[PDB]
Amino acid sequence: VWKAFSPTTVNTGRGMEFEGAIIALFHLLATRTDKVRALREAFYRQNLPNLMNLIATIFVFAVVIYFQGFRVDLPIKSARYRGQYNTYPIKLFYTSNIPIILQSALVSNLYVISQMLSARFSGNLLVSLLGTWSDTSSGGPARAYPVGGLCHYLSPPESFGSVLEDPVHAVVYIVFMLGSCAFFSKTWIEVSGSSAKDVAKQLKEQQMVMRGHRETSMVHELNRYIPTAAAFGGLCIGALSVLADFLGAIGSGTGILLAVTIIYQYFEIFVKEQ
Amino acid sequence: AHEFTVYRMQQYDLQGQPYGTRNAVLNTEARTIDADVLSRRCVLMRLLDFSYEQYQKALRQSAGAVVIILPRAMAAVPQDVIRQFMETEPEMLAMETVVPVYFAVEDEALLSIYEQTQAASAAQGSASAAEVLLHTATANGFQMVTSGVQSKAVSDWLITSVEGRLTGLGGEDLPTIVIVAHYDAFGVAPWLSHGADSNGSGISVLLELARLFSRLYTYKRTHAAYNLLFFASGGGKFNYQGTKRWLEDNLDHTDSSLLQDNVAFVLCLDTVGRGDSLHLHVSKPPREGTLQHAFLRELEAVAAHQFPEVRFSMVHKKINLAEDILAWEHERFAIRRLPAFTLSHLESHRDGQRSSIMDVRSRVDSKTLTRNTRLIAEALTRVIYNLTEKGTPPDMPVFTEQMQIQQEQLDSVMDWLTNQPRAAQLVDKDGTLLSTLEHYLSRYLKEVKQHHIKADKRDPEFVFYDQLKQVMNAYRVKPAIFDLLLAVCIGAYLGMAYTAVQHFDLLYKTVQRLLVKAKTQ
Amino acid sequence: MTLFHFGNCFALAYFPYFITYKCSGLSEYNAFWKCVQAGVTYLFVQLCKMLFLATFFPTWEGGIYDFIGEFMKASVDVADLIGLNLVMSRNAGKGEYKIMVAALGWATAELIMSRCIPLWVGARGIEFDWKYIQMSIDSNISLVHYIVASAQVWMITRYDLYHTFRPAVLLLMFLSVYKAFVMETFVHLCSLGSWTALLARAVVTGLLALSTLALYVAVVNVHS
Repeated sequence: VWKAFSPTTVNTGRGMEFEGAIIALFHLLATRTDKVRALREAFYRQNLPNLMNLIATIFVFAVVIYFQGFRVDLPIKSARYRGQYNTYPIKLFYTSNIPIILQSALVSNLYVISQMLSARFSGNLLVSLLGTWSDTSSGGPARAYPVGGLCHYLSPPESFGSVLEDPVHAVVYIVFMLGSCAFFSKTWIEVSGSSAKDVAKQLKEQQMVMRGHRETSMVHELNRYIPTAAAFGGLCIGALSVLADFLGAIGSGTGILLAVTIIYQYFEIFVKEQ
Repeated sequence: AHEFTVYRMQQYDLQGQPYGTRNAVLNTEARTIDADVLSRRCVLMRLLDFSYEQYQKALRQSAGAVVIILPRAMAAVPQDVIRQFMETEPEMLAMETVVPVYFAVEDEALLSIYEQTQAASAAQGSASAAEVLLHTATANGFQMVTSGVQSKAVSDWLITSVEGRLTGLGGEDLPTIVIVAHYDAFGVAPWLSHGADSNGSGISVLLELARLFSRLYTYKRTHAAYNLLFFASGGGKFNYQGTKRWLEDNLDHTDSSLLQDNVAFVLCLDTVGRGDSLHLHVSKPPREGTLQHAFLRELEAVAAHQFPEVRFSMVHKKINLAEDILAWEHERFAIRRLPAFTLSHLESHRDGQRSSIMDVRSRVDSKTLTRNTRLIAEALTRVIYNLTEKGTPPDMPVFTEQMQIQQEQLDSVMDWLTNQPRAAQLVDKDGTLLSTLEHYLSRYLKEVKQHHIKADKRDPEFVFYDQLKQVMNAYRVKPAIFDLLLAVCIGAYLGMAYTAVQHFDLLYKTVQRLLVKAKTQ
Repeated sequence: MTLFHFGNCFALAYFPYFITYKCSGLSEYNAFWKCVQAGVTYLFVQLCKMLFLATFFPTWEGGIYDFIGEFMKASVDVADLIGLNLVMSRNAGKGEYKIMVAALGWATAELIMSRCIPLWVGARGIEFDWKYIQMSIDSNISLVHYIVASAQVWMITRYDLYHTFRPAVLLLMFLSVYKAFVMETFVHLCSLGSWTALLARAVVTGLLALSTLALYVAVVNVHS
């Protein structure tokens, strides 16, 4: 919201420019005789959040919600009481944002360690392998980018142009994100007690039994879908994150995914309590 | 809207006494003096129509502001109007006023605004109340707004004086003659205080004398046995602050031996650029046998013999210590017991010409300035070389041929001085005027030095204020009656629209009938 | 004074829309939410139009009046007709109800986006300008123009519209779409004063309204 509507003015070398994409668009349209050129500049500004980036974020947000809605409904009946039909929804994103959170936390710790090791022990081979940091003040607020080592491969490419310049880095980053998300999702189900056995135990405690199936049978049926759902959902989440990052969505692909899923799970909690 | 530059009446405090205007912010409707009620209004007056009584009337009526429109050519303005304004100007500055007073140079848009305001002000009396209401509703008001902020005191303003020296044949022990002129200008508006005659003429004479003496002192055969000190003083119009500080620095400090025991006399030049009368102002009459008396005798002899057109006389004024402001620069030297006198064409220091914005380059006559410069140079040279005792007749001019005064170089100096205002509140230490003056003096004189005086923080002798120049924006405005009439018209329009929509069915039926008839025919 | 002038301009711009809303019976139908939806559709269409112009048309650097640019803007104004058709199709009711809901919501949304901010900032200024009053009248002319355009779009979209009437409807729609471009070209060519330009816009809108009303009455009667 801040990037969309910020009224702060940043002094770009040509002129004072509003940080907020919408406010800048309105100001440029009001103040510029070339309304079409001003609009194009707002859409494709190189230094400040663009209207195109905002549209990309909205598109990603809608896509994420659409994928979030995907579920597999398993018919459950109360064994004790006749006629009560419920569905147990196995969501496509079964493991939630936690695989993203775990991957991002691990990468964050790796970056912190690498930056400390580079700052304190310059020129050691292990330090260079972990990461070399350089502060690139290319007409912008100073940003320290990892120019070598594992941290470089882990870093997201800033644009399609950078992906074209360094295809190996983009491929490695995509593979790492998808593999890590799938691995974390699988491990998370086992650690979390959300495995098919645990879900079957929860259903038995709730006296919910699948029609025609014993409680033991329920474990087998759940075990068919839950591992596949977890791994495929983690892969899909990683792919969506990569696509949003390449599209340059405001707030980051990971951030947008996290926000959408967290909001959805809060809404579900709110509805359930209500 | 129309934006034009306005020059505010100066604000300063001297010896704790407030002078000038205290307010710099205006947000009021423009009106002419003809309007019955000027309260909280910007009063527009032309210089041609300006009168002191009408200005007092506006102050008495608590006008929101006064704006005085100056004709673009000061020379064009009639000399009687200028004389009257010059006479009123000291009284206006002396009187402290809360109401801000601004000066604007005439512009065609400003004149059109002034005429429209005058017509609007006049129309109110001449017509019946219904006609007045209609005229007011259709009339365009003008709102005058100043872009500037409220004025503030300048705590650390520095006044800078420039000194230069020529050593005589015999060294520093020789008697020293000091020639002093204050370079600062003063007037109701500092930005308009060119001060061409006061004291640009005096500065021009001082510089020409410096050139002539420097040339004489270059050659051993013409080298005199006197020390000459040329002093361009700052803040002359503010009680000679710069001269006072320079005297304190030279006399209190034992190292500056030149002034303590060797000062033959001080010649102050003030307003020597105009007139055929020349007056020598002396705090005490020179005693016979003193060098100051010798100079007086030489000046009188040269004036009588070489320049009979010039009427020379000596004016004696006793120093009044009670008065906050010294009448003449020489009084400051006399307080320190140095023999000093001021040469001026003005009969009295109180003449409005001495402290007026109307003192412009066109007022100064180049021929008169050249003649006065020649008379001063001849008298000084005659004293320095004791020509009269040597038997040189008074009629013979020393400054002929190679040493002739250069009227083009005097005109150029006068033009340079008058190109920019030289008010003390505008003359910064790093200003072009000071740097050029120092370079020019340095060319002809040795040991050129700058002396800087700052007002005391505990007891400031002078305080200056900012916001002397501002941009004033005249916005077109309509009176509230017009808005009320427009609201009534809008209400009637809405009523008509409501009735038209309510009766639209009649229109629809009429169209249906007309279309049926057209089909039938 | 500045507040009084702003209030007068706001009242002149806003009250005609309220009067039309109450008199047309839309309030009886609880159409307010439908009008809000129409305004949202207007906002979406105007954003798409701006995006289309920026993506497809570079700004001409010629100092002389941009005849091509104004013609292109008028050509893009067809999107407004498409949006009005979408709103009417989305809204169920009698043809008059659909036309009035679409026109009122579209005109109100334009008024809010294009004139309220200029009225708020400019009309509260110290300087009095007739332009704010002219703009307030222009909003009422726009409202009538949108009513005419919505009626024309409804007539063309009628399945039962006779082929003889169809060319007349298409011509009237063409004139309505190009009216802004024609008026700007005419005002530039004749150096017309702002009051004369406003009067000419009012006259052209009135003539379009009268012709559209006559055609609408003929089409309805031919089926009655």
